[PDB]
Amino acid sequence: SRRWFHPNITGVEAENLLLTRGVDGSFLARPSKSNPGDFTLSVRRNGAVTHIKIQNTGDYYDLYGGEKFATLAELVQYYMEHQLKEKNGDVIELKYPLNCADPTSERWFHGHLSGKEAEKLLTEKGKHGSFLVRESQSHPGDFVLSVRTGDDKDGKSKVTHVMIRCQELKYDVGGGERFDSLTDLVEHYKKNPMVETLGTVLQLKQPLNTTRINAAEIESRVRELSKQGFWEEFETLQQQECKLLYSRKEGQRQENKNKNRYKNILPFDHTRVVLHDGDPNEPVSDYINANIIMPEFKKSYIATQGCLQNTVNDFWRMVFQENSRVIVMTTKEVERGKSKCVKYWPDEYALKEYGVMRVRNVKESAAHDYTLRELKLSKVGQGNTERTVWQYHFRTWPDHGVPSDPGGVLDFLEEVHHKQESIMDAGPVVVHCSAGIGRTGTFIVIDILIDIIREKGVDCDIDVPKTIQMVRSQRSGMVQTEAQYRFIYMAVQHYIETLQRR
Ligand SMILES: N[C@@H]1C[C@H]2CC[C@@H](C1)N2c1cnc2c(-c3cccc(Cl)c3Cl)c[nH]c2c1
Repeated sequence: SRRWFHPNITGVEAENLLLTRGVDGSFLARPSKSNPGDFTLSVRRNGAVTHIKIQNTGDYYDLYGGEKFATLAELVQYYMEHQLKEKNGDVIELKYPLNCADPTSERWFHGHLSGKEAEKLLTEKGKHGSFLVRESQSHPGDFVLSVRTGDDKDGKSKVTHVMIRCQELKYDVGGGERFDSLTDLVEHYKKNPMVETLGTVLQLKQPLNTTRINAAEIESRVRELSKQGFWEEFETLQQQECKLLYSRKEGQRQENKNKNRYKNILPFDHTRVVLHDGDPNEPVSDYINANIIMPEFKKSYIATQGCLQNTVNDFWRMVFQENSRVIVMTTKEVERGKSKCVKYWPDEYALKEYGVMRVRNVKESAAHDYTLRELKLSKVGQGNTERTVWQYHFRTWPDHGVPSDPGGVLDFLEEVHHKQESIMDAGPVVVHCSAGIGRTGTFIVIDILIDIIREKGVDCDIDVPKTIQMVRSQRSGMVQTEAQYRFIYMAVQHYIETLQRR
């Protein structure tokens, strides 16, 4: 599904792969592994190889001479069904993904790991059908598939080790088919499980979970990941984004095209915020580029983009309808001279109408990292509909990368949390600006994780990539970069430490 991404290939290796194993229309994507959030799309055309840069500074994937995308999988899906051009404007066709054989980004691949370590991990964390593949230590170059089976409710469970031989670049389990990569082998024995002579089915149901940690042991995990293990954990997460190609048909409708900041960054249909009670004289009045984010799908969120001038009225309709009482903005109005979050609220002490909605800005309060605006929102003609909406505008996030210290983000989220908790029956917290996926995804995930710790204490389990994958199933590409990924771990660590300091 995403075998076209090669995490460990060089540019020359990419050319040699396309020229020797590809044809015209063959393509792959790869990182620039030194430089953060640089990728290359390498494409064979007329017997030569073109390299197209994709940049991600934290907000979206920006394909040079193309469009902006929420994930590389959504990028590849878009051009494999459509549009891509060179500097000189010639069409570059993405026809044939050139598949990677490298197992390092697979959830089940542990690399160097002994049989006793694999048994201990499968014993402590595994259940029936949990498996992993590890390098062989007795027969170098070969591999071992280790699988737990049993009763998950004293000998009722066991671990089986199946030897995987590598013989001339192909892989086998001692007989039958010979596979071009470990992934093909694992996929085959996932669909067609091995059976032991005496009948046990070696069911490959789920990879062994290695990312769930006790929150108390965050500092140790961050230490191991900083030896660089954050990269591999992040790329293993990125590999699974091909499971999240959910439909975005509503956002693609002609009537909704100009309601999106970027034409291809769109809300999933199954989680989009549907706007009711619109003008009956607008044919399509139900659409905003926003998704409900419900953790492990009390506190929920709406993740959305910065307004366009023609969606400000819809944004207020959304806040009103959903009963939201707290807004987080993740960008300044302008960064690098470019509009990142258009002003949609009145000046301090002023009152404005935004279609059927009326907003008063009661008071602004400046703090070091943010500005708070106390807004009163009501429906025109209906005085008794008024409610206070507290807008927390984060203003110190750097123009590129992530904050060097998570303290400001954490203090801000602590205040936002208490505000939300103080208001009976407050609806979801709105988090937005830019495309509403990078910084927005980062703030939401931190907030989710820190809320578990706040209620359960240091002695509770957290799983950073599993949480992110759960949020990415509700809006495309929530958490854009490895720098934001590492920043989430750092924020959880700093939160745990400040709570041990008190
Ligand atoms: N290649 C390896 C990278 C390290 C080291 C061993 C193992 C595999 N390990 C790992 C395992 N699992 C994940 C996940 C993940 C966890 C829950 C749900 C989903 Cl969908 C995902 Cl992708 C993200 N990163 C991981 C890294």
